[PDB]
Amino acid sequence: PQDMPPPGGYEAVQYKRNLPSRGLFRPRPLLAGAAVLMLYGWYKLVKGIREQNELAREKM
Amino acid sequence: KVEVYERIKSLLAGFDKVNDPNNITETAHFANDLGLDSLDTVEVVMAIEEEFSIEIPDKDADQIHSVDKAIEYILRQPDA
Amino acid sequence: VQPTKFAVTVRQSRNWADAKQRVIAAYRAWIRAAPEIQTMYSIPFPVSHIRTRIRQEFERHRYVNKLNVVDVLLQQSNADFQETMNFWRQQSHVMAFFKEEHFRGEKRLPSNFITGFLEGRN
Amino acid sequence: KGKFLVPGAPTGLTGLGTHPSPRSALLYLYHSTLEKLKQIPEHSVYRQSVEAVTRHRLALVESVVPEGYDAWVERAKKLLEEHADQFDPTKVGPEGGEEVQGARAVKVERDGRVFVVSRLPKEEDERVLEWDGEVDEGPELEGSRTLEEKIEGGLEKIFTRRDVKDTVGRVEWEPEPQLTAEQVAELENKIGAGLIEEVIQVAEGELKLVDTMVKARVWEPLEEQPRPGQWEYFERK
Amino acid sequence: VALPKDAPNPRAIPREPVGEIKQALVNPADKYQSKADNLHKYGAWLMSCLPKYIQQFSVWKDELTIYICPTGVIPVFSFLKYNTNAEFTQVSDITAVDFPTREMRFEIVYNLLSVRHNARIRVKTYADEVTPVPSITSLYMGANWYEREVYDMFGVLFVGHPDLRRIMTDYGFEGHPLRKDFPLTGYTEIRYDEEKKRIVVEPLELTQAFRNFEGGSSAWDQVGPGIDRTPDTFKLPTPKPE
Amino acid sequence: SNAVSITKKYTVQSTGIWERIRRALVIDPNRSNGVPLNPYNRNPSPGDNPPLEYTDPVTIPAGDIADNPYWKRDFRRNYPRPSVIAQAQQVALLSVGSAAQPRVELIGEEGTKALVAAEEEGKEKGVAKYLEEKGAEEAKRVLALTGGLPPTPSGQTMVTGQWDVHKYGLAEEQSYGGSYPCRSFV
Amino acid sequence: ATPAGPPPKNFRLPPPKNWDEESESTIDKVGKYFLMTEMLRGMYVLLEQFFRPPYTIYYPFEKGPISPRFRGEHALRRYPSGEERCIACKLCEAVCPAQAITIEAEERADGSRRTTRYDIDMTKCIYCGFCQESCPVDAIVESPNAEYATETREELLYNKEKLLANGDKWEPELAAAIRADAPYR
Ligand SMILES: *P(=O)(O)OCC(C)(C)[C@H](O)C(=O)NCCC(=O)NCCSC(=O)CCCCCCCCCCCCC
Ligand code: SF4
Ligand code: SF4
Repeated sequence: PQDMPPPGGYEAVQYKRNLPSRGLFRPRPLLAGAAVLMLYGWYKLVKGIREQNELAREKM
Repeated sequence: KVEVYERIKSLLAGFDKVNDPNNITETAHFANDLGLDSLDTVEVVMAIEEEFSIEIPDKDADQIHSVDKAIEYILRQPDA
Repeated sequence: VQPTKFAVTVRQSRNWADAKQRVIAAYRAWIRAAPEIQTMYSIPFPVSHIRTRIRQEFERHRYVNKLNVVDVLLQQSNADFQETMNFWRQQSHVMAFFKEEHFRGEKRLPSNFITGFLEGRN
Repeated sequence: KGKFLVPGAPTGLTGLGTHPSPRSALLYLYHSTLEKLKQIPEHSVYRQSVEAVTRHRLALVESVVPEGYDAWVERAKKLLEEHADQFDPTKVGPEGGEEVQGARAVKVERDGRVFVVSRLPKEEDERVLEWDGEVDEGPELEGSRTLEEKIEGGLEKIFTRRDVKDTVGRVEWEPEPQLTAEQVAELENKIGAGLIEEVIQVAEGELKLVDTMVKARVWEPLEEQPRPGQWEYFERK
Repeated sequence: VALPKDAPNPRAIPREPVGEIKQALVNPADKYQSKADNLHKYGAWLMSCLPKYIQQFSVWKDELTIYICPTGVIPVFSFLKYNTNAEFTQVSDITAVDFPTREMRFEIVYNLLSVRHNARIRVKTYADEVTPVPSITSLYMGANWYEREVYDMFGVLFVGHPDLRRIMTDYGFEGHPLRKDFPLTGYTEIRYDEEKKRIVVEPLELTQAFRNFEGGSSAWDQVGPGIDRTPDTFKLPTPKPE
Repeated sequence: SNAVSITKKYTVQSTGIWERIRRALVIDPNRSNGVPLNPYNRNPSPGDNPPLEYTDPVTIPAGDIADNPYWKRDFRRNYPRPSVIAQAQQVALLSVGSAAQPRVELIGEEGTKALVAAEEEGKEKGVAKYLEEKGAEEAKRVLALTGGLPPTPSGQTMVTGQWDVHKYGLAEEQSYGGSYPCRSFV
Repeated sequence: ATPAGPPPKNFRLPPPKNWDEESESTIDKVGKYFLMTEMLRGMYVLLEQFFRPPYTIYYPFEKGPISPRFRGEHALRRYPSGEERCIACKLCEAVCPAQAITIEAEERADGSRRTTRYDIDMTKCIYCGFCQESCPVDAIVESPNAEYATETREELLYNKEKLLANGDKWEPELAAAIRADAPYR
């Protein structure tokens, strides 16, 4: 015979724009994250430079 | 005015299409006197043009048919 | 010259007084331009040879007594002028207008009967 | 909210923006077209074709009337009558004046009908507008100057122009009421040629063709016959 | 290889056998008779509205052609650009055809499109080696380069055109290649000259001469005369007997 | 959404722990990687497709042995001619009508000489002289052929069965939604 | 610009929305600006490719796929007997789109109709395959060989001694490709 389609036809293929929104790139979870990172870092820095200043008092 | 003749006069002396030198006067006509053709005129005026470092417009170049007309155009141009 | 530097809108000569005015203005521009053509295209000829050769190309059509024939011959000139004054033509096209830069040279037809016979029609 | 079309809002077609007054523009163009058709003889099919089509569209345009139109037109009739010299093309030019920062109108007559062409000063941001938009011709010539130089500098315009705030001898021309956005849609469903703004583009094309159709006298007999064997190709038999 | 597991082999599926295939015979010209009457009507209306220039009109299938005087170019294209029933606002193509057996060698063919009416129209005029044609770049900006091609390839000259220069050929090229007297391989060839250090231009020699197999055209005509297909609305009424 | 499951997409799949890893750290789990399947794609090659399986078909009318004379199906030699009408022809058509619709009965004799009266006037005078001299009354008649308006040109679709413009309308569902400056048209 | 008849239902755009009519929270709008979230998504798609198999083929050890209909360099074939199939009809010379074939024939010593010249300008040929569709004896074919760059273009003037040598070389593969595609020809 010839090259013909299957008896019931081929199934539908995906052709529409899919592009699904992910939480990883939405602004609200990222804004919250960047903020907690800077707040944790600012707590760690405020403790370190206090200790550094006290080490300097002992050195002097 | 004596120079603008002297430089033009020697120029036509070397121009070959001039029928014969010594026919060059203050009022010499390019066609009647010198026997220069319609396209020999343009060649002459171009030599007239370049020697004095000025560009002749078409509206003015069509007027340059006699030597005296050539003189009165070059005097009117401030540069030389 | 709106679209290009040396563009001229295609015009049809109104009469012989007009048609001769345009021819003379065409010849004037070409022989004016000969120094500018000789430096850009590095033509190894005198400006005088260029000008005398420009004259020949107008001397070919001196006996045209048709006004419709002059306008096409004028448009051809204007277009040639535009492509030469803009550096659009290559040195190869320009110095190929001089018919002595063939390795056979200007002498390319046989001179008379006998010399073309001994060479097989040149 | 959406009762009226924003003027100059995009239509969907790029470069074509919503007409400020679509109905009167179309009426002006049709009547102007009908007036130039009298330069053409009656027996030309061109004129009959343009006349019939133009009158057909002119009838449907006039079929819709903006609300308050009868009320507005009565005031506008009087407002023209008592202040005619304010809107006269022979007095204030084809433009309604030279003070482009002020309102400009002119009464124009076409084909037994009266129109006012009002040109409105452009709405610009106050943060960018210098001198309320008064055009800058440059500085005045100062110093020792000649009589001729002062004239070419515009000095005689002192005794002609007016302060834009100077509105005592003048009256404000009030614009015509517009169609609604739904009325415009109904106009479109009658004429059957797409968007109203796109119909004005075609309509002002018919106006320009009459000038070329008269200059060329297209109704005159054939100029150049086909000489024999001109449109003959390669047909057999 | 990890198979998709719910995407089976599309080749493994068996196909329902096709037996006797039957196709009706159609004459593709027959689909165009329903519009044959209006295409004639539109061409008849056009030449009554512009009797000064429209010499004739032809209709082949879906194509209406208008034949015009060369001096009518600006009026005719204006009417076909700015008429409300002739809203032909695109030039699709302008080209020439050469007929050296005619006194006017060149036929100028314009193809126009009306997006408003989903319609096409062809306009034909004529030109010569010296007889110029009006340019229509006053009406269609897109026609500018087309006329440069017709000029470059045929020598036809377009009065009014801004910058009518060559568009296709080389800069010092002499000749018009689409002319039927112009030879296929031209008259000149180029090469690099070592002794001159540039590319030079030479008279044409071909290592193999071009073999033209035109002589093998059938001694017998193979198409015949065709069939007349004019609407009865554009035929002359016949005189009934008695 | 618009996606269909990866399991129906005829690409190589990730398996086991790597499938769980992929379906976690990936934008769209239903997206394929574009790698085709060896047991399915171009398998077998066209060089191993059996020569004897394929059949070159004929259709019954044109390919039969017993009920088709070639000259019924020679549509190349039944090609339409171009139908040409010049200015002389249209003068006659307006003068005396058309085989579809005559202006005069043209019965027997003294109608044949009226049929050249149409043809003779056509050569002598264009459609322009003809319209000038019989007045603007028959300028109205040229439009009376198409109902009093000029005719509009023919469209080129026939999807509705009649030649017409295509009715371009907005599709029911837009592919970008209103979110992008691009509309979809059906 | 739109078709004749009624304008399309809602062809005209809606009126434009002012900035404060837009439906996008300032938090979402400002975050997407400063965090550059859509650019972050695209960089993530390149990480996805990084961990996918490449498409590359190691050539010349692995070759790309070619069909039985492939159009490579020409060959002149024989019969099982050993006689050349070519009988000098010149059909392949008439149909050549680029005039790349030059054939001179005469009567062979035994009276058979055979070519004396058979040249193919491999630098004129467009590899259309027309020459092999027109053959009545399958004499001229195009082998699947695409790897024959040469040094001089004199090597690209195939004469009848090279085209027969090619057919002798490539016959199994030529017979195989013909066997696959003959039903469709
Ligand atoms: P005088 O009155 O004697 O002559 C004036 C003319 C010549 C106008 C005649 O009176 C006349 O009427 N002759 C017929 C009109 C005529 O000359 N027709 C043609 C004019 S156009 C023409 O001749 C163009 C020539 C070629 C232009 C280009 C020349 C230079 C090209 C190459 C330059 C060098 C390489 C870049
Ligand atoms: S190869 Fe085939 S087509 Fe060509 S000359 Fe020989 S028999 Fe004829
Ligand atoms: S494939 Fe080459 S040789 Fe064969 S017909 Fe085509 S161009 Fe000529």
